[PDB]
Amino acid sequence: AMGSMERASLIQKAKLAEQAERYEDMAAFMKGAVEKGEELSCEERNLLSVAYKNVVGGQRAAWRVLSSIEQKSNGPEVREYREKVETELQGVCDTVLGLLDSHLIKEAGDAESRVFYLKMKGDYYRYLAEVATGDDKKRIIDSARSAYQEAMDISKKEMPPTNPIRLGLALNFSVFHYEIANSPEEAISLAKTTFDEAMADLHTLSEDSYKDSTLIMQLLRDNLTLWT
Amino acid sequence: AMGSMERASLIQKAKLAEQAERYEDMAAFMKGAVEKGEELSCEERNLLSVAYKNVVGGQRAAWRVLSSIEQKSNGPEVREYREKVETELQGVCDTVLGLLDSHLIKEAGDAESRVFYLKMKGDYYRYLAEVATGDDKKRIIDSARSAYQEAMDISKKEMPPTNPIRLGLALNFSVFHYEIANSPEEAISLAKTTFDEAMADLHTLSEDSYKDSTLIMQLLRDNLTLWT
Amino acid sequence: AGSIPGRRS
Amino acid sequence: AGSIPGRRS
Ligand SMILES: *Cc1ccc(-n2c(Cl)nc3cc(OC)ccc32)cc1
Ligand SMILES: *Cc1ccc(-n2c(Cl)nc3cc(OC)ccc32)cc1
Ligand SMILES: [Cl-]
Ligand SMILES: [Cl-]
Repeated sequence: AMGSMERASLIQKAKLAEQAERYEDMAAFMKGAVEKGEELSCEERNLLSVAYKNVVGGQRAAWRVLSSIEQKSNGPEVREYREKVETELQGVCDTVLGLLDSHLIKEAGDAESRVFYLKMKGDYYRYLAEVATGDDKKRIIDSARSAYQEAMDISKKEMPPTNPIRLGLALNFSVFHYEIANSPEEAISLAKTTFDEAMADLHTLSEDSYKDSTLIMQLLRDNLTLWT
Repeated sequence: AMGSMERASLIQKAKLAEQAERYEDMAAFMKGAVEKGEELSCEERNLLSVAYKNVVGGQRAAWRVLSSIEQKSNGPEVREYREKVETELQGVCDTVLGLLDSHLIKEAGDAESRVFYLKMKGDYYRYLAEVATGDDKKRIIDSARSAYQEAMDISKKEMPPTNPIRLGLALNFSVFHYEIANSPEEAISLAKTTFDEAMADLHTLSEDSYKDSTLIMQLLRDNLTLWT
Repeated sequence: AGSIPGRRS
Repeated sequence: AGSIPGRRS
């Protein structure tokens, strides 16, 4: 759809759309930018992730409202509308996963890009798992786990324990364990170990990096407070 | 688009969409309900208005962000994107005005329905005027004024001065005078007279009606505080 | 200057 | 339980 627009113009419009809180537009601009076929810089990866996380975040909030009403009712209208929203959400997740598979991940060789994209792949399978029912859920859950695990293996080998991508990956994988995989003890252990290893590495950081790492570390602490 | 769905189902889904904060869906459901050809009840008129006010409210906020960036810059991208949002906003306003013209207003005989729809017609021409440039602006402005004026004439003859529709019409017409017509003195006079006549009629109201009328009266006061 | 906030109900 | 709030920047 965006084939006639310059890559640089799509990126510029994605930034404008973010300022205007037009996240569907932002995601469409960034999809067009990915489909130009070039790798994405760090800033461009952030734009792609922010766009789709906002789009799917709105869909997830709406799905939860409708699912709650539907369960409180158990006419066809609530189920029909929940199903409509669910299909839209699944379509957005499939689109993101398609961009990762064609061809962002296979061209991502540096740890920062490859870990970032694999974390995204885990996240979007996780969002699919939130609405999945049955044995379909099982394979979707394994797909999320496998993506997160590969990202974790790379991040432990290639990034310091305070790296914000490494920290956010561990945070989200811990949420996967707690909320999706029914493994609260694994979630707690991962969050604790991540927090403790980051704490021990803070002395190496500049003031600005310290602010970034400690902010995410507090998110790990917030989850541990809720879980224990 | 909604021709195969029952009127009652469209109404039910509009209420669900409001709960899920899915305002574009809400507006599409209510457009389908209007296009069934039956008149709308009081509650249904509120659903129609809430849906479109949220949709166009998001567009207006985005247009203002982009217009501010565009003026601060004076490549083509900011103008192109502002124009895209502007065309979308104009399309939504045209859709609402089309529903009012085919055929909500012509079938609205009671004061409460006719005043409501004419106020809507003034509002959507006002939103068109906010983005219009030149002599196009002049005819659009006159269309807003004419709709508001007919609504005002009916409301003064047929509703008590505390009626919430009458009060909200006067509030919005005063904003039209202040922000669109460059008539701040008319805006102030209308807001003051409306507030004073409502105050003098509050003694007739029940507790619940008193709460409704005084809430809108405070909005009139808030504008007067800002304008004087 | 505020118009009617008709975004709820 | 909160995941990364990656809705800004
Ligand atoms: C998945 C994910 C992980 C981390 C971040 N994140 C946050 Cl929050 N703050 C950051 C600061 C950075 O500076 C280099 C990098 C990444 C950051 C977002 C998303
Ligand atoms: C255009 C417009 C005018 C008034 C209202 N409004 C508000 Cl705000 N609160 C209301 C309470 C009512 O109870 C009967 C009716 C209308 C009300 C909304 C929009
Ligand atoms: Cl335990
Ligand atoms: Cl004066």
